[PDB]
Amino acid sequence: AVQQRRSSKHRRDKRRSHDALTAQALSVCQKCGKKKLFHRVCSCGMYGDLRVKKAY
Amino acid sequence: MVSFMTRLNVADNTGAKQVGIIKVLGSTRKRYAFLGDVVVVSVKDAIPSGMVKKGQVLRAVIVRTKKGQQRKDGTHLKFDDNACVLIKEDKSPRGTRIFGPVARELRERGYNKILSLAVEVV
Amino acid sequence: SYINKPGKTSAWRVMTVRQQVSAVLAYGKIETTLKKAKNTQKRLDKLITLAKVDNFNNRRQVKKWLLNTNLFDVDQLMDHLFSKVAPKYEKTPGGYSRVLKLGPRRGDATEMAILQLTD
Amino acid sequence: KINKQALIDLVEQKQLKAYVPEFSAGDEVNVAIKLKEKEKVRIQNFTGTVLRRRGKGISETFIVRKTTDGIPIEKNFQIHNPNISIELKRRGKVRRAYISYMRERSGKAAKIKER
Amino acid sequence: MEIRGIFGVKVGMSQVFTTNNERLPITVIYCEPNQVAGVKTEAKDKYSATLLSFDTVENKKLNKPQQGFFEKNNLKPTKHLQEIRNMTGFEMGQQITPQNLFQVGEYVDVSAISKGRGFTGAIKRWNFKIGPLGHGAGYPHRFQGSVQAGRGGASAQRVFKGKKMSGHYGHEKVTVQNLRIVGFDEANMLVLVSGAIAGPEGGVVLIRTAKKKPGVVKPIELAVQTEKA
RNA sequence: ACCUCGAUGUCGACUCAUCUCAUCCUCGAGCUGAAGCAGGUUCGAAGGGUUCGGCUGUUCGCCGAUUAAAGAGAUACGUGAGUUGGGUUCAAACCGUCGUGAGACAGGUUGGUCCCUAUCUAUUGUGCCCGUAGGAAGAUUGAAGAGUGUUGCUUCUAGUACGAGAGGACCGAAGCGAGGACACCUCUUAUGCUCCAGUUGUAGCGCCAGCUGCACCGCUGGGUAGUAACGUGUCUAUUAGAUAAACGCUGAAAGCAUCUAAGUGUGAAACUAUCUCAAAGAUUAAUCUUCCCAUUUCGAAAGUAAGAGCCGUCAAAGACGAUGACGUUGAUAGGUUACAGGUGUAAGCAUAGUGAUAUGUUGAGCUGAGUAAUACUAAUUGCUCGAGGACU
RNA sequence: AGCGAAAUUCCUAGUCGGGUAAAUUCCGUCCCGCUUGAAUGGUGUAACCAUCUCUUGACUGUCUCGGCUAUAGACUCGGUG
RNA sequence: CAAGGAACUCUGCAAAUUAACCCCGUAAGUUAGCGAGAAGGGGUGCUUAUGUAAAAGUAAGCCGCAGUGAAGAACGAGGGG
Ligand SMILES: [K+]
Ligand SMILES: [Mg+2]
Ligand SMILES: [Mg+2]
Ligand SMILES: [Mg+2]
Ligand SMILES: [Mg+2]
Ligand SMILES: [Mg+2]
Ligand SMILES: [Zn+2]
Repeated sequence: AVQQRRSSKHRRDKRRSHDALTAQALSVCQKCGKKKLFHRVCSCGMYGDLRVKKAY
Repeated sequence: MVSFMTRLNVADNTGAKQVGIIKVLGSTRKRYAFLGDVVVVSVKDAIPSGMVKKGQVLRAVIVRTKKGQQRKDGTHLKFDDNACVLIKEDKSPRGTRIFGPVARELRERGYNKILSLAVEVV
Repeated sequence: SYINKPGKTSAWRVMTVRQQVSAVLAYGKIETTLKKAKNTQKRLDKLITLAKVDNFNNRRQVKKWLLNTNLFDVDQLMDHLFSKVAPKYEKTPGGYSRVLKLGPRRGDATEMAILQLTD
Repeated sequence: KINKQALIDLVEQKQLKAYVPEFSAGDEVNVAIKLKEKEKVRIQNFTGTVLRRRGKGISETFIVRKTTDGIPIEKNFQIHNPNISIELKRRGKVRRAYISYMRERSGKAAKIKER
Repeated sequence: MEIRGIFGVKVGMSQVFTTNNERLPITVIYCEPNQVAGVKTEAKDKYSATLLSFDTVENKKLNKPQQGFFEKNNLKPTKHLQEIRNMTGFEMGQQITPQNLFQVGEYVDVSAISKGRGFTGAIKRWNFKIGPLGHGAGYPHRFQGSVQAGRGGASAQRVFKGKKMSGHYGHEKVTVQNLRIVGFDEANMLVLVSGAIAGPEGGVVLIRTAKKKPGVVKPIELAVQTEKA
């Protein structure tokens, strides 16, 4: 099944309205400073005041 | 659930060893006969000294079913082979003697004759 | 379509569980996918709880799961478990392990998670 | 507020029988039935071997398989049912909990009794 | 009319034996006493109804406008509020129990949010039939039939509004009428209904007086045992 | 022979139906060469229902057995971007017949490739944004709508009325069903791949026993939760208004007769409601209740102590989003503990036995999701959006 | 001669018998063979056939009538496109 | 995948049953070779002793729902062109 008429530059742009991205939530790890995405462990390897990994 | 074209044993003395359902009676698309439903059948094997020859269309009352059915009281009566007795036009069997047990659920529909001739009702 | 890979058959899932529990007991940390980690945790906990009594029946029942690793072989890993890992946890009711979420992977944007176990 | 679903079990204690003898799969019991057409309740006895003993409360059920004139009938009763009474005669040896293989085992297939 | 109603949570299903030599399946419904939270009168609000609050909860786990409504109206806080049309014989601030509404063996109807069955296809949804599988009947053989209405501009040239195709099924309200009530239990604030009640084990279940048979009652007793040894 | 040959796919079946009435049944009424039963025909009525099979490529048909009945038609003689290819009609082959011949024949026969990942519209579901002139949470009315509507058999009324006699009811009540629909899983059943037991083979854990992979999950017997039905409950009633055909009461014009002109009625499965569902995006934007908020120093930009979102744990939900519960003041998932249900007497030990193995410890051990407690692990010592009601 | 509604027969779904509850197909049979027919062979024939055609036992999800499970897709996220 | 078991259908297309080895028994018809693996049935596991030179077999005993325990092994009869 093919298009019978080309979908113009107007209909296409409207479809992509819902394609925009979301800014993912960001938290600031305590025990160092940086913006780790929230509910993860930052590159410190420290999650909260507990150690779960190596230096970076 | 005895269905259309279901060969079911005969449990009387009319010499109709094998009989095949031909049209489950009672309303449109009945498509299933439980205990006590009168069906119309056709004999496909007999014995020479028998009052029904091969090919006659007759009517039958089913007594034993393999699927069985849930009774009102909660007991669930289930047999192992399907049986039918051959009736003649009001309630009365064409056979003098009935073989094997017979399910009670014929009692209220009628066929007080068929239950009486039975060895033992269940 | 027709010819297709065997895929995640139930045997694949259970064998992955066995390999990962062997790996986590051997070293003490795993860096895997989150949604395999939440599934490994259950079997991990069940083993460690089944392993606090040390009769030979428990040895048989745990032999059904473990696999040998580069650090420890299976009959070495059993001794390593029952000597130091299992008795360490003998007083904790449940909660033998943790699964914490790492950053998304560059290859697939999967949710890497670390599985470990500490008192 | 909060539920236990031991309430389901609680309401069923309103009708549970007191004795309810215990019998495993392969046992030979007589289950006496009360029947009431109009009056003078007749007791039809129905003896036979048991097959299955499923049940989880007020809904314990059991299968009884009898043979009349070479024709076998299996009948399923509800244990905690008024209008049914159960007596145990012989207790049989068995390795299974639902002996379905008796649907195709004719005469000379009888459980050895238990000591 | 004088419609009577009550709410509960469906706790599960079992069976119980009665006189008349009959086995009766049962649903068990936990009914905490409710509380009228508003009464609508015919003249004042153009209709009549009674607003019932139920599933009592701690004040903390409750939104602020609702807890303010409850404190101002002198009630116990409740998670749920819903109302029944044409309930009249009641006043404000009163506790209502099922024992005070329904006879021992009379006829009710039950509404409940059904069991969400997922995005399901036409043949399970609309009881349609399945194209034959023998004789090699081509790979789309589980479909909604032909949706045709007319070919060519004269005839129909479209699909009819309100067709029958696949979609969402379950998690929608349904009601079973003329289901009798067997018995009660004041100790557990619990009620027994005949038949099978829509909704999952643990949902919310509304009972109203059946419209088909409003006052009709036919008593049904129980089957106390007399076999002990 | 007017569009279509720079292609509008053609018979029949399957699936799905939809619509018309000139009606097959169900319903109401008249006339009868209508005693009763059963009919014959005409009037109104399209709400619903309107079989299964043999033979045939079949429609059509003939025939069997049913049923209340087995309607006539339309929709590109509906429906191949849904299915099939049996038939017609490609090439191969053959009999009959025609032709000297190549070959031909709505004459027959055997065999013979049916493509498409949907852009718009339509439609079924489910959402995002915005609006509804403060902002949010809840509860409502219901304009405009959708869905369902079929019916028999038995008993009594009563062998009463009717009739000579066979035979035999209207009106009405009760019971049991068939088909169709809505849910549910206590019972019966099918399933049920991280459940239980038996069990073959080979290779491994060094050996025995005991286990693991592999073979349709290796095979077989059971099966929790879930999911469905062949299963079990409920429904397919009832009442009211306005009516068509028909019947009228009074009653004239046309001193009588006359259902109509005024007035006043009876009346059907149709119709409008009653019943089930959904519904204020009904921009004609409704109603009620509660909650929160009034500044700034020159329209700004400050932007809630009410709430919503991101994020995490999730299932009563689930295609993704959405719905719904919970986020340390916590029982949302996982784990642990106790239990249910399911399997059905573990492994090891001792006795008998030459041995397979039986017997006692032992209704034992095991157990995915089930029930309920239990903060041990994971739901962070975070982020954003957002109020001053503009005028009559 | 033989054979004959046939791979040949239009009327023809010929008649009759069997099968079948029911049989435009099937087996046998009669013959106004529209136009059968003797090396473009006729008539029989055991074995054989990925051949055709019909009846039948067992057999089964072909079907009354539809259900459940597991995978790979499908659907969602990241990458190429 | 219960009950039914070819009713769907153009046709039993597809799918299903039998399945190796060992022991009985095996019709009509015919070119007298075949038909025929015809049809139709039974046994199969482990232990002990006997078995012969190994083994098949034999008798007794034991377990299971079932013993080429899984996989890989013919479905068949009758008439016609
Ligand atoms: K053309
Ligand atoms: Mg064009
Ligand atoms: Mg997009
Ligand atoms: Mg194809
Ligand atoms: Mg196609
Ligand atoms: Mg992508
Ligand atoms: Zn840091």
